[PDB]
Amino acid sequence: NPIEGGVVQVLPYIAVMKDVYHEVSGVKMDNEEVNMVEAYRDPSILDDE
Amino acid sequence: DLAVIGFELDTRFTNTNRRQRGHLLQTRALQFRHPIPMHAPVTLPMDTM
Repeated sequence: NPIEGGVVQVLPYIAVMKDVYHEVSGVKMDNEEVNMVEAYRDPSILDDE
Repeated sequence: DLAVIGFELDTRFTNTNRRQRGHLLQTRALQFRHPIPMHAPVTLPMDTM
């Protein structure tokens, strides 16, 4: 619509994460936050023992 | 010294009397156990509020 004058594309998705605690220094976390869709190509994302 | 020295014959017994019963046949059975393990979970935490 001429009044809208633009569009925003919103991509919700499901991410696989590990349960990891924040570091005392910790400039960024090291949680392997990966889009679950990659678990089809790479099986190591979901390995759990 | 060219001479015939010995021989072997392809003779055998006729089993009118069961002197030899030969190989034996019996039934057997084997069992394979396949118990189903429970695997590690995947958790989706959320706010209880």
